[PDB]
Amino acid sequence: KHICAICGDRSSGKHYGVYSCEGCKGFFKRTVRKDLTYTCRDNKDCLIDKRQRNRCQYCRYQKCLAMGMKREAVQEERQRANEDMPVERILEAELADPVTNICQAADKQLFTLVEWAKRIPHFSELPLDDQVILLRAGWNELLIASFSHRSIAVKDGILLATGLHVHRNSAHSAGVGAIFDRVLTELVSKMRDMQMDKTELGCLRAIVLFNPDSKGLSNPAEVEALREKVYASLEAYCKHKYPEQPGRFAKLLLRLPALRSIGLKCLEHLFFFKLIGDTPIDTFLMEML
Amino acid sequence: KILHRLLQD
Amino acid sequence: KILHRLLQ
Amino acid sequence: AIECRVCGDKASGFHYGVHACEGCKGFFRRTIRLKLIYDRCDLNCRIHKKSRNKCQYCRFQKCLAVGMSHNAIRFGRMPQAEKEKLLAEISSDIDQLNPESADLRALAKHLYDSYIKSFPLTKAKARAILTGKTTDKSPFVIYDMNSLMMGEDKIKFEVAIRIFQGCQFRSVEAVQEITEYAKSIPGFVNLDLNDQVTLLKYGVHEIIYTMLASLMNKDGVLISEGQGFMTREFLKSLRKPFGDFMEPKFEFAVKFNALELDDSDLAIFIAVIILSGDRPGLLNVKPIEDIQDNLLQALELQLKLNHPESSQLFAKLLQKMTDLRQIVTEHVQLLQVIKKTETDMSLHPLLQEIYKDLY
DNA sequence: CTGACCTTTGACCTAGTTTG
DNA sequence: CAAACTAGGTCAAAGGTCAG
Ligand SMILES: O=C(Nc1ccc(Oc2ncccn2)cc1C(=O)O)c1ccc(Cl)cc1Cl
Ligand SMILES: CC1=C(\C=C/C(C)=C\C=C\C(C)=C\C(=O)O)C(C)(C)CCC1
Ligand SMILES: [Zn+2]
Ligand SMILES: [Zn+2]
Ligand SMILES: [Zn+2]
Ligand SMILES: [Zn+2]
Repeated sequence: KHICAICGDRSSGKHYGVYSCEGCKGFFKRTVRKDLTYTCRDNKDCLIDKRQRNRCQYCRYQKCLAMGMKREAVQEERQRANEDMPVERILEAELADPVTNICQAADKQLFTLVEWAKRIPHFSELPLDDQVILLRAGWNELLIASFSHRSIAVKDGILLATGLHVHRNSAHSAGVGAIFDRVLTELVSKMRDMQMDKTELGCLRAIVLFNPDSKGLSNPAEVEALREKVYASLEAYCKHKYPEQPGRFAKLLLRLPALRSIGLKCLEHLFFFKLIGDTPIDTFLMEML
Repeated sequence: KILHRLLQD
Repeated sequence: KILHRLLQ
Repeated sequence: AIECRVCGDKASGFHYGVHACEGCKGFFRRTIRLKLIYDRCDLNCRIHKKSRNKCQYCRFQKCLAVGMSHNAIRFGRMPQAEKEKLLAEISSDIDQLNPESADLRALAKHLYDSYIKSFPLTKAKARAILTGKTTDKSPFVIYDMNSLMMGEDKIKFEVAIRIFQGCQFRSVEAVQEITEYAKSIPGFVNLDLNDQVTLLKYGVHEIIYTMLASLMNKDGVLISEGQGFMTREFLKSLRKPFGDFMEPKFEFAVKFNALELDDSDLAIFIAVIILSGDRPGLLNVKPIEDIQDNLLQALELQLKLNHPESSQLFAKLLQKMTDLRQIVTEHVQLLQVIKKTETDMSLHPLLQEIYKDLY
């Protein structure tokens, strides 16, 4: 004895939390099931009538939300070795004015990386399109993780692969002593006091590589999938290589936040030194930015 | 480019 | 510092 | 209390020779009291609460597998509900809960309980409301600028700036609720007060989102103890700067929820966030790391069993942590550019406290 | 895509079963 | 018999199918 709170038709009862017609009921259902995303051509003010309800999907679904049509009430459609990521291979691939000093290195290592990447299992097999999207996203983090590890021995600085230290006071001079020190204690201080296994550093950089959230993926799943493997291979590698350290896998993953945080605050400076024209930069770097 | 190029093989 | 008033 | 032998969720009793859910019950009867024949299936469809109505042939199969039988309808009232009250099966309570795999199961419980008291609206009441499988009045919805007009919600004690402020409030309100929960973490009230604070100064943020992702869903967020519901579209349509504030959060929300964690877990995970030894400006760290390890050990177990089926969830869950930083650090970047090209910050002191000099 | 028409689910209530 | 429980039954609300 009711009417659809959305358009006016004869509601056949309550559907997903409101009185409504088979029409609106079923429309709300597919939008949810399929995860469609509508848009309004005109100005999100389209009237929803028993006659012109199919006039605009965006404004229609939006009214459903207004009359409180709970999307969560819609149910799921009623149908349907640990070395799949050879830890070995990973380790193998893993074997291959200061602001300028830095940059001159970044570039050198920017070409190397690709080699490292192509040498990571499954990676290459991915759609060339995705291979780019991927490298574009984490190159920042990737590079920091590497040199951050190489600097385990040094005292108050970092190495660049081309054998040139860069101690604290020196970065402070360039006016980057903070982000710098952050690198020193949120990464180096940590990795060192943990004797970070190269293989482990291998897996981490790989997990960083396989970021399924990067925008523009021909298939996120494939990537989530790939990363999840490394979670296994790496979990196993730890289960074995370090039986006395229960939560090593955990404390090893908890390195990632610090890395992203710093990585972000790093592109901060880059874009800045760039536009400013501050010191010379190289072609590959410019491409990334 | 510089990357797409290098990632062409 | 305001937090102090909460944990203390 | 007791789980269902077939699909898993809470069982309504011992039915047809086995403890099963009301759903699995009716299924079993409808089946044989009509001698039905569902299409075959070579796929050993694992039947689970979430996706149980996917395949009948398998749901019926598991039924029989666990004992569903009309030759066991054991009517009436139960004699020694204690022989079976041996903690259902004390075959773990004293056999599986060890060596120290019982403190973990106790710490979880401790945290969970402490969690229940500190936070008024858990995720359970939230998901209850959202799915309608509740009992209270449907939430009023704020979808228009008009719907807003009709907007009065009891927040404990321009238009965009008005909404944002509402946020401010709850944020503060929760920076408190969280504070308490912290005190309740084993060994927290101990560590150097200087660090204790530092750990909240940073923890709060990351905790909020987490919290605020139970109140959230693809289409909107819950407001005022969950009595109100604001659409993700309304918020997305505010004045230049303000229209984006809430998006990142919704984004994180969708991804995080895919995990399907329950309060039993957010209680442990929430803790794992505060007690972190990688915060900037910490003094004595060994003792912090010290606890975190324990909790983590707790958490992994918690999951491993609470969510048996899923895989790497634990590794995955931890992952989100790198995602929460990404937000906080960025979210702040906005707070900068905002205070700049805008007056009437009208920022609450407590927040002013925790925002001043972060990442 | 839509929605009219039609089949399952399963939260809850009736009638009947064992204890104690 | 009161207390403590469970097959069955029921009907709103879900789900699904397939002309149009
Ligand atoms: O942003 C939040 N809440 C709100 C935001 C806007 C709002 O809207 C509003 N604001 C000002 C005036 C009218 N309406 C109400 C709330 C609420 O929790 O009630 C929030 C913050 C932290 C946490 Cl833990 C949870 C929420 Cl729901
Ligand atoms: C690290 C760092 C910076 C530079 C750029 C980034 C993000 C990475 C460089 C990597 C290198 C140089 C790697 C290698 O040698 O392999 C800036 C100038 C902002 C300040 C100090 C910290
Ligand atoms: Zn309708
Ligand atoms: Zn429209
Ligand atoms: Zn069941
Ligand atoms: Zn099946």
